[PDB]
Amino acid sequence: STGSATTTPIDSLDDAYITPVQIGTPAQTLNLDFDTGSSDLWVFSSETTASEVDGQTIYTPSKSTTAKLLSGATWSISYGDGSSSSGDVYTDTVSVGGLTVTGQAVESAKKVSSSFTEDSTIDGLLGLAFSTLNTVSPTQQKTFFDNAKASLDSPVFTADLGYHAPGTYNFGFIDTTAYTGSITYTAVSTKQGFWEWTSTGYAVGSGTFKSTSIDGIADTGTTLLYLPATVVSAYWAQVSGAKSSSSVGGYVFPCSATLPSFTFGVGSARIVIPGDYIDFGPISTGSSSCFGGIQSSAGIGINIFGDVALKAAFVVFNGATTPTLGFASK
Repeated sequence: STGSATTTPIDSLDDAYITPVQIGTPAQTLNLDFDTGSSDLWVFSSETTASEVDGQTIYTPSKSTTAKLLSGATWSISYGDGSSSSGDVYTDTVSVGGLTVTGQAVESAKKVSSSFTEDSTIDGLLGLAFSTLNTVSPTQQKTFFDNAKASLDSPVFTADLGYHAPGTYNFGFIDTTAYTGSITYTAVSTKQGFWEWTSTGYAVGSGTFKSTSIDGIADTGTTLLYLPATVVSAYWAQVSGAKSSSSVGGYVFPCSATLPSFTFGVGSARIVIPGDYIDFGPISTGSSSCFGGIQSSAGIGINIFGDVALKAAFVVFNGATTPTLGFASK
């Protein structure tokens, strides 16, 4: 089997991406944030604290003839960006772009933090990291991909995020028309439950490539690119007026700037992030100071190849016995 779903930026700056997901019988379609950095599929629901729902589409398991309460099971997750949610668990039928899993753990939110409530466009998350990170207790649950893998033509999914445009998540096959050149595959460590790999270095604009190992995770659920402070300082040094603002919480730059590109290495290959991909617009409405899309990972504890990086590539998440990652230009 295979699946193919369109993923769409939630706003004009690609602050995140939503992908429609069919849950239950009859189908309830929710727009979820596909997150290769976590491993819980959770949704706003009829169980969510009413004041914490503001515009989201909710899952109502009582209206699904295939929904079953997973007895005793609860979940609670906290994300690196400080957001959180928690609740109980159903199993139900979940389909993504034609690909159907029965008995998928659908984690129903009873509580969500304010950033979720305030995001009317995201109805939940669909985790695509390794199931070892799943928070369901006392019985850990499998991700959608883990459940689907055996049935897929090939045990893979691919992320093709667009810049200021829709893209695609494919399950079970590699669309050889969606990229240019070849896919370069690189080793993955699953020891932290992430799609963790080692970039072979970087370049700023038209500068020389710096060969240096950068360990990090491929994370569709993080918006920006988080790299070591040395790397990030080298990038923003090339933008006149750019500075790190502790009050804003990262590198800011004059909105009048033309940003240089940023290249990262995958083995001997090179993915080029265009400078425009690194502009996340004014820090506040009307400001001429713009927020940068490349930020320091210092104090996160891990480097994160988020959407800023991934959207410059066609990314293969190869879930074979020994997982790997593939990157192609597109």
